[PDB]
Amino acid sequence: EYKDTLNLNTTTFSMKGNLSVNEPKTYAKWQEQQAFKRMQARKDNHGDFTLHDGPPYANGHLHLGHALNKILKDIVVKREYFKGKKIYYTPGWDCHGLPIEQQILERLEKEKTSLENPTLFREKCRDHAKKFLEIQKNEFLQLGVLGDFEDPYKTMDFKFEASIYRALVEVAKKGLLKERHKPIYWSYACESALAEAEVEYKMKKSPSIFVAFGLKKESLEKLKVKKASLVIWTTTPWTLYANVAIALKKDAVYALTQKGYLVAKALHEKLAALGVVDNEITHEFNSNDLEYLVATNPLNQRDSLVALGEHVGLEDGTGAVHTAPGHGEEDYYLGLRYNLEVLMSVDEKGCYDEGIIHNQLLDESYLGEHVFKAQKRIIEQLGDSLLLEQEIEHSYPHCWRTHKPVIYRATTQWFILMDEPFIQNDGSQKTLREVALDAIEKVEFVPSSGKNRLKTMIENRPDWCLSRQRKWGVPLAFFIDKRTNKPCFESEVLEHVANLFEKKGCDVWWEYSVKDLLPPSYQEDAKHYEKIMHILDVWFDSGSTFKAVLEDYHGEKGQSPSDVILEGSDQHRGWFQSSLLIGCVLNNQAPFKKVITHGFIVDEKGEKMSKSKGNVVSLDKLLKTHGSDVVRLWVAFNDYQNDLRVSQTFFTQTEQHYKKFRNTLKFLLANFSDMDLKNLERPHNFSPLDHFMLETLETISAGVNSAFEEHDFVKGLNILMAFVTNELSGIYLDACKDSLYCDSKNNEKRQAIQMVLLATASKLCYFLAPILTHTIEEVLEHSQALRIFLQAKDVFDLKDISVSEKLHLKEFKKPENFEAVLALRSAFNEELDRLKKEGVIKNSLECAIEVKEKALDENLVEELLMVSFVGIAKEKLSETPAFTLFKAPFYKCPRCWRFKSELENTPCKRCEQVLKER
Ligand SMILES: [Zn+2]
Repeated sequence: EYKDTLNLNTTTFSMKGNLSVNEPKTYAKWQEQQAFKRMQARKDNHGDFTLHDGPPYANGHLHLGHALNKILKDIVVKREYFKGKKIYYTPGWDCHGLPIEQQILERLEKEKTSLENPTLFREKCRDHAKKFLEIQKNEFLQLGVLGDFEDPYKTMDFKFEASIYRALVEVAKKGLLKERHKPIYWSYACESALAEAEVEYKMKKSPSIFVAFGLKKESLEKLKVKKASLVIWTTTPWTLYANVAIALKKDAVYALTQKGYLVAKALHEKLAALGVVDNEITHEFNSNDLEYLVATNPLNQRDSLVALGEHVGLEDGTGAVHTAPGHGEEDYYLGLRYNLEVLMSVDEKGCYDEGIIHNQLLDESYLGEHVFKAQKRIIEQLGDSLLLEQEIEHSYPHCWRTHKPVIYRATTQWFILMDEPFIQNDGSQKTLREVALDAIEKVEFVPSSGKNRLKTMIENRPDWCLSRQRKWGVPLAFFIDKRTNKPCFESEVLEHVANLFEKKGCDVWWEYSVKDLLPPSYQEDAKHYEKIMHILDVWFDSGSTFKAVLEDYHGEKGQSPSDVILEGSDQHRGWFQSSLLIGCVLNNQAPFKKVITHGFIVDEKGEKMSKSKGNVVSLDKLLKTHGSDVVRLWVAFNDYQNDLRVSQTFFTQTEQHYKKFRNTLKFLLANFSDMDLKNLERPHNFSPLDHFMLETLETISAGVNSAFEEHDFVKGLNILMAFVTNELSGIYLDACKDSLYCDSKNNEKRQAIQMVLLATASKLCYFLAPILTHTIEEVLEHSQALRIFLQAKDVFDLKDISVSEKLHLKEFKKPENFEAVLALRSAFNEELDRLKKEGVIKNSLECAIEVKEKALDENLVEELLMVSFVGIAKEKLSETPAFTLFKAPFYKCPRCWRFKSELENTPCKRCEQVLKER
């Protein structure tokens, strides 16, 4: 055996990643050495790139969805860094979010206690946010992400609270912040108002009842019938107490049945089929003639006005709608239109209050009962007026914080108005809805489809309720002047308070007297002013991050508008929309130029992960099992715009891809490890195969770069993997192994191969660096030749190199064309496959080929087909229109194993010379 006379060609870079052990060391080093600050300080930075982090709640450990999000951000930011830009990426945390306060409250309830002191409760919430911000920060670093994690933004910083308040001041001074009284979403479970982003729709069972309201004697006399009762359909028996009207569709036909029921003619057939009313119609009336008749509520005997409603539908129900201004927004406006009572005797806890007694709306026995709990008894009380009871399922609004169903209560709250013209920064006049719709058209969405989701919501959304009733957050800190009963928006007052918040934070709103909160010049008038104590919607706070982070730091944490924001596609309903709206108030544009979205992490079945469902995979477990580089590759190598399913099969597949990349890098490093570095300084005579590989490398590099530019990491990785698998491994490394292992170290053709391998490794490192950063750091650590060739101490010194310049290639060189020779290779491999099956030969190297097409380069044919001889021999094995195959007319060389030896067990001519080398 001559095995030990070959070139060793080994590298210290290991085939095994040992990721669990090695990655923590890399990430710990990047922290100690301040790699992100070093990236920002890079002297040759050219151009700038800002990614503005949307703030996760400072509560709980990270889940897989957080890791997906931060990994994608990291790939995007690293790509821009390696392109040569100065990067701005300050991660941040939402410290005032409802989860923080809900968690504290649940703990106190679990501990059989409560905390009623505002300053101390706020302190406990801050302490909780501090704890989980640190935990999450360290968990994010364990993913190998780089950003300003040592100087994150935090909504609970006093400066940040002031920035939020100053954003609210801008809204107020532009005339868009106004008090309104109307029914809105009300969470009884947390005694607070809420808006759309705080609601989760869930299917819920409900009573579904048809109720007769008999017309009064005098109305029957006017209509000229003996009996008539309008039938209403409702899923909310709990609001029947607050009925003031029955609304009909204008200019529509109502049918009166033989038994005396009055319903829309258009719905009679359906209603009679349900058994709600009898089948025989006796009279038809126009709704215009029914308006101003009066009926009797069967629940409490009160009058109910027959009214005409705008757009009463005839698709469901009966065409007659029980109208309760206190509990329905459309109902409210109809009530006001007819100057009717707004009956609302349900308290902040969702219970009937003394109003039902005072106004005789409902029996005293209901006092203190929760509206949903009373419904069964209410339905029983309806007696013969209940024509049909069903149970249905419908999509119903739930308070996301408490998971409980919401109700609606007429209440006075603060709103940002959507359809109120305001003065634009350019002097024109537009509503916030108009500005937001204009703004969206100037934003790039990835996927494109995301634009339509947000646009539709902005087209449809109502005024935004800002005021909340809770124990933690930023106060809506304005004074009401008791002399005018209106808010004080005087600049000197607002700036005074904002300044106090900047220095001391918002605890002063609770602790200071009105006098102390006012400027010196108002203190005489302190007695006239009373604090608003409502808390701001935290969706407003987070929608203000652009102002608090990008604008208020004047560019030091990135530009406003940001270049990119990147979050879950559920943020169209959340942070994207709130940030859009606040940006449109302040700047009349979006505070972002581009939105990239990802889907959710789900189980192998595609279902969402829940503790209850038992299908939760912890991030900790995933990372320990596979390592961060594998998890990162799994993100990048998949369709992250849609849901990503966690299963063993998919992780196994990603592991196989990681292995192929790592094994290829190892082979390259091993095979240029012995090259004298003096080769870097000179041109080489490259072979046709060398040139084909370099030209291929250039073509695929352009393709990967294009795919990565459009955030299509799957497309780019498939290009890279095909190049690695097919042209590089399949063709180039197979052809070059004989030279690499068996040629003299002095051999010029070998040195030229090494230079190609060096260029190839260089491009692999550049394109993989955003994704497998730890692994490429490790590559460079193990390869002095790569560090010198790339002029890089470490991964942060990588740049997109010009292989042409680095290899001294000639500008006019005509590209190779390997179509003919590759077609011959394919045909030969097909033939060889068949012969192997027949047991005729075991290896291509056992063969000689005589090619019919004499145009082809014979050295190249030998390399690509891996035969031992090109030309005619004696023992024919097979023939085709293209070529004849024969047994090679030589012995197997004991050293290189090619059939090129004239004598048995004797080194071939090449090998003899290398063995004798002095
Ligand atoms: Zn040999």
